[PDB]
Amino acid sequence: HQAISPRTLNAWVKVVEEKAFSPEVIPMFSALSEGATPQDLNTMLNTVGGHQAAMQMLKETINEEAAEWDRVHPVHAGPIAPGQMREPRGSDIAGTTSTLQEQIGWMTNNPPIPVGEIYKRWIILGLNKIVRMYSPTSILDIRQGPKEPFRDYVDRFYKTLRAEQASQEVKNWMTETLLVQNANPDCKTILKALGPAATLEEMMTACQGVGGPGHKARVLAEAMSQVINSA
Amino acid sequence: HQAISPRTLNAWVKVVEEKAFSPEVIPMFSALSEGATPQDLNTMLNTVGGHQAAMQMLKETINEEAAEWDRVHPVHAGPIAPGQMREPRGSDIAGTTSTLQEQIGWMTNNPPIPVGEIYKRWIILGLNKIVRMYSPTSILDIRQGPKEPFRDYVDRFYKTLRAEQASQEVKNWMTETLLVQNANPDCKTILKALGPAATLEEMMTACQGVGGPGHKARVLAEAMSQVINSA
Amino acid sequence: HQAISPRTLNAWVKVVEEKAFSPEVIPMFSALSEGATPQDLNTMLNTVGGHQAAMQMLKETINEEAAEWDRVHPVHAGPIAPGQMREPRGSDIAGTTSTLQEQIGWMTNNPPIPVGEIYKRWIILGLNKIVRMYSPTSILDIRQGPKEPFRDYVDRFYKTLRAEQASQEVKNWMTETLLVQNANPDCKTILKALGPAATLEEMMTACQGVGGPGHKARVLAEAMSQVINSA
Amino acid sequence: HQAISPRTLNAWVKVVEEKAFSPEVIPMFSALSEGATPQDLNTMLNTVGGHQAAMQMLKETINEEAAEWDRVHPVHAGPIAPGQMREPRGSDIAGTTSTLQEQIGWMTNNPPIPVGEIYKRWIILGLNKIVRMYSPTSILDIRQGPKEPFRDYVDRFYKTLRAEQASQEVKNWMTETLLVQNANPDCKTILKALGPAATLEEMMTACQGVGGPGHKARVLAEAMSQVINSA
Amino acid sequence: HQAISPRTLNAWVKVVEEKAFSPEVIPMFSALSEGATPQDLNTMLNTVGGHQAAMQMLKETINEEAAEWDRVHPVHAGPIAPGQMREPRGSDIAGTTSTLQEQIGWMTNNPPIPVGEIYKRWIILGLNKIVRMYSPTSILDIRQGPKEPFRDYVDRFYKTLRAEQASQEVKNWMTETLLVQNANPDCKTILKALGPAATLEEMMTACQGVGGPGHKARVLAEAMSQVINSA
Ligand SMILES: O=P(O)(O)O[C@H]1[C@H](OP(=O)(O)O)[C@@H](OP(=O)(O)O)[C@H](OP(=O)(O)O)[C@@H](OP(=O)(O)O)[C@H]1OP(=O)(O)O
Repeated sequence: HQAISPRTLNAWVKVVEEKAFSPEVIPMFSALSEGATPQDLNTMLNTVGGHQAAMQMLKETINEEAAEWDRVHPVHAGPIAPGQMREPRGSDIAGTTSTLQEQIGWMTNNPPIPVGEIYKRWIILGLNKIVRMYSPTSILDIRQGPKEPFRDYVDRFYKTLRAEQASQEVKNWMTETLLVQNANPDCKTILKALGPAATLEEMMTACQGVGGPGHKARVLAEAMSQVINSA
Repeated sequence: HQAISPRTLNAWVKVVEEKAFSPEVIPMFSALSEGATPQDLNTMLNTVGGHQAAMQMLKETINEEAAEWDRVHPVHAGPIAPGQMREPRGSDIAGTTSTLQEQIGWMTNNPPIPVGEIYKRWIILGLNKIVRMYSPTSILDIRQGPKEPFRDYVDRFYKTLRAEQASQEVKNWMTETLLVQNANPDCKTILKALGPAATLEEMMTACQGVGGPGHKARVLAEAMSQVINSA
Repeated sequence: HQAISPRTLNAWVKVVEEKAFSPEVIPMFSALSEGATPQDLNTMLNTVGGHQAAMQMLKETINEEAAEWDRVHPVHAGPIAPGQMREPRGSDIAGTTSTLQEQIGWMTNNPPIPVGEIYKRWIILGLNKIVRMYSPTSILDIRQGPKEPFRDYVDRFYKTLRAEQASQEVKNWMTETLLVQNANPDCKTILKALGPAATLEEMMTACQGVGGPGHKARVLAEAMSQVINSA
Repeated sequence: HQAISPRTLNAWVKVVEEKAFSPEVIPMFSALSEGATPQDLNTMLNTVGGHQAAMQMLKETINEEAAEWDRVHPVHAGPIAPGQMREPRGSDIAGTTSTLQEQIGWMTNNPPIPVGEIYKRWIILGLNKIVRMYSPTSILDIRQGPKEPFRDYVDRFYKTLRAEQASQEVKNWMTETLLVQNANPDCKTILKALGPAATLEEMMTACQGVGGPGHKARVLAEAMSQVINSA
Repeated sequence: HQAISPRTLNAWVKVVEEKAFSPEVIPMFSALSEGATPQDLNTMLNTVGGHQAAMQMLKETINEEAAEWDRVHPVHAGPIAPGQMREPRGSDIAGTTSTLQEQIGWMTNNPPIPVGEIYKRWIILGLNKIVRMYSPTSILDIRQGPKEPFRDYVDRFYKTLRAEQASQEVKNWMTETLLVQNANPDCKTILKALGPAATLEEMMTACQGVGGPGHKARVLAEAMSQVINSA
């Protein structure tokens, strides 16, 4: 038995966190899981932080693969044998309903049953599906909607920034730069009307009125003022 | 067995209520629960008042750690009569399906199984996740939305006040200082138009028409008249 | 032997990377290494990515502590074969010249020798020294010197960016918003006159002459012309 | 023993030279070394031409992995002569202190010790580190410093060209189109005034005085004359 | 054996940290180490924090004294097993190659060998040399060089402040009242023009160009304009 080492698992986690789910994660995984048991592969998968939608898609793909294996490979009545090794099922290959001893026995039996390799193939199918379909979210993509309240936008921005992979200084710089930048024009003009030294609460109070009756009437009157004056 | 004392439990409760879930709770916990059985740790956790979201995240982390323990650690189906002590499961370490005597036996038998230490590590992981992800709400954060009715804002304000950790006089001071200050400009203009001695019912009646047809027509007409008289 | 779990080790790594070496790492380490062997502690220390200066200072502190332990504690001349084990030394406590079985034997023998606890104390002393003395480097701190060539500053910036913990999109935004901003005034004037659409190669070509005879003559002539025109 | 074929090894060398150390080298390496002994992997690594810094980082990563393997895996005191082989160490897995026969015995014995697979994992970790941190040098990146003498820049350019992978005609075209282009403005002015037919010796003679007292005085006088004539 | 008490050792540490290495440390040391073994003397010396240069000079003096003792005192060839002990050497007196039991036996045997007294004399000679030749560094002595970049001076200032023995509030006050004051005139002019409310990053940005072509040209132009206007 050669269980996955802390350095290898950490390298896998850093690869996933640095490349998000770019295609380059597919080779790295295959390179960091050679000879791995299904338990080691499950440890690799469960240690990933974030990307909950991607892991959900991966779990769905693994479940479909296990169901297909169960369909194609029938169960046996289970007669006793001198070796008495039960035939693995989809859950056994996925490691959900099997122990490390059972996986090792299957992998080192004669003839061998490479449950680890089948599970790797399932995980690679899921990873390819993730690469095709999943697009990671970023603090750079958090923009205020045309009618979204400024408080809701600030809450979304801070929720995304809390899960962002960056240092605290970088996160403070992101707050100083992108929050006002990615606001909608109605709130952005008010924010620019305020000084650059305004604290968060002052911006919240300033934009608390955007989309209300008073602000709507004020902007409508300001727009009509130009057309009246030009006439 | 030195169970947790009422003084230590009370001190933990005050630490949680005073520092919300700032990083400072992690040392205090580690200092107030050394040598504690999983039952004592559960008693410490369940005594926390409020912070239901943080408690939910902590429970999710604890369940994840227990599931990972169950996955990695196999369960033997053969009972042994000499030294009859079952191997703890994840829920047994978490104290959900284990008794105090069983936890003491695990913490005392040779070789020791530090169920309390493992549970404490799981709780610390959950607390670190809470510190990273959880932001407690305060009465200072209850602001009226631009399109939110004043009655709904008042209901939210009083619901948050009822859960605020403060004395009654402080709560009345917050009611008299923050309810009008943290309202949207459309309602705040009407509230300032009313006298400072206006009651809650008068304040609600005055703002009952904000966002309605009459109030919107009135503000639009006021803005139009201002810009027309400017010309 | 309750060896450190993959999730605990990964959580330690993320704590170190997220908090750099702020004091908050000290409570986490103590909470994540309770009951750990010197081998486990060395595994936690060796898995830290980056912060080479901090790890060097930690290793120096550990070496001083081991040397002091060796100075205070003398060796024994005659080994006791029956029912006795070798007395640990500084390197044995630090795990450099010790095996996991020997460490477990020391912690399990009566009377116990808490080699893990002594090593934890040494590591905490080193971590406190790091917190006092070490300041991490950031991409935000990379600024062009008054006389530094623009190529050298760009090389330093890109090295720090490659070492930075961030997503690729965030790194691209960092390059787009930090490289020109943190340049010196002599290069910043040319970069701003070049336009926002300029590429990196165009920017380096435009600043290739800053500090050369022609650039110095040109800026001196501009200043002289201004002061003569004022006269 | 399926030793690496000359065509496979040459294809690996061409992959490394063509792609530098882009991520694409990782899938190819794993594809070209599957089933390889540590000796074959060492032959693959040692045949790489150039990229001395990248090979140094790879060797450092391999050394760290071997040291960690030695730390985790203790040695055995008493050798077993009948029907047993020496347990591999970090250097044995890396192939530094191991022979091909011992490697084949390890990957063939029951239970197998996949020394080739472990060494492949270490090399893949090093390659990932290279991909993250290493940027290859190119003749296109050789530029004259603002105060660098033209002779030194020409020497650097010709050294890089000698190290460049290109045909002799292509290298001549690079000399004819890149040396003058990537010179600093002070030298570029003189080179352009010299004419396209100027030889290398003529260009180096013409720029021999850039940065000297006479050249600086002349350029300062030209700028001063321009600004005085404007007045 | 009257080993040095924790209060005595801590008092010695406070004496060194308060008086730096003024002559006053010599009477205190002799008063705080009377009757001490070489081990206690080494514990007193090694616990001193900071003053690395002074400790280096002290160790050099101790090594010189040990070498002179070894030169003057020859070794003995034939050991005397019954009723005799090894004759101390220079390193034995210094405690480097001696154990506490041997030191006590030397200071107790008849005739006594005052290894503690000899080592005290050596340490006193080293301390006298330190008082004569060593001057401690202070945050008050950190000044910007006439040509030193402002960033380098800020880095030196913050390193010295981190190494300074003061409270955090005192360190903040030192930063607020010493950084600008001890800057060179070229940077001080810009810092004063920036205003007292300027932040550290703003101050570094404002002084990023001092010593560059533009700043030199501008100051030369200002001086030239002044003298021309006088004419
Ligand atoms: O606030 P209400 O009195 O109930 O009227 C609203 C309002 O239209 P007006 O302010 O022009 O009267 C909305 O404007 P927004 O707040 O969304 O900007 C509009 O929504 P849209 O202009 O975006 O479509 C919506 O619907 P609609 O104009 O289609 O009628 C309309 O609702 P009602 O007049 O039906 O109540």
